[PDB]
Amino acid sequence: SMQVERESISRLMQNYEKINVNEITRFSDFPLSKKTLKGLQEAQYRLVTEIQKQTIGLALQGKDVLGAAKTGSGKTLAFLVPVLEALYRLQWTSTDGLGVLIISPTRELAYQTFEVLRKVGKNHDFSAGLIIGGLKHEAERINNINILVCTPGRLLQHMDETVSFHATDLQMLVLDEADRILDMGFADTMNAVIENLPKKRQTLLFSATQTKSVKDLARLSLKNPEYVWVHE
Ligand SMILES: Nc1ncnc2c1ncn2[C@@H]1O[C@H](COP(=O)(O)OP(=O)(O)O)[C@@H](O)[C@H]1O
Ligand SMILES: [Mg+2]
Repeated sequence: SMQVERESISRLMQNYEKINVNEITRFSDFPLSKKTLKGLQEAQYRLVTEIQKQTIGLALQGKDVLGAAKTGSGKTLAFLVPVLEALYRLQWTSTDGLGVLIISPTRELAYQTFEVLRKVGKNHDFSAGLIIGGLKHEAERINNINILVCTPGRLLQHMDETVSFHATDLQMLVLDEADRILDMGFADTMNAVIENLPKKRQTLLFSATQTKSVKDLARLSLKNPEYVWVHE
């Protein structure tokens, strides 16, 4: 297909240029698919937080973003909303393979992000899977998965020891809680993961804090990044 969805997508995209954060209080003030809006509304998410307001628009427009805001700010939806929309704009489906990698620092943090994604993205037609360790069972299922939520070590493992894993068609890389990723010692793991990905992609980096190392990474991982910070 689909001919109608192409028209709908085209209209959303014409409205990307007109995005103005001073006119945004609600998720529905951004130009978002009906499926994303339904999922947000069904999950009781209606008004945007400041970091969501200041980063979702730029991500919709295809830009690389470093978003910095303390814990509790709403960073998860700040990248998940753009993740869903990136694949929706392409009419991505389960047969299209790996479109988005979201990397979180620990198995519990990865799991928490995965749960938000499966609640808020439930009205979309993409597959989502969680890879966090704790084997071969995993590989069997994930070759077909559109959105993978991962921990850094397990992702690099899948990469190194799975012949069928490829990210040739990756659209977006997201680093969730990027300052913790780095403070755990995963800088070298991250660079190796990045060697296995296409340069052409969009990359979002979300961090709780302003650290030297995350700003350094924003140069290992990001193309002319849009820096955005929020406080108080
Ligand atoms: N737009 C919103 N409206 C109301 N609550 C929200 C919104 N976005 C996030 N939250 C809630 O605020 C809390 C923190 O969000 P979360 O993404 O985990 O923050 P962070 O990763 O920045 O620490 C969670 O309870 C989440 O459900
Ligand atoms: Mg978080």
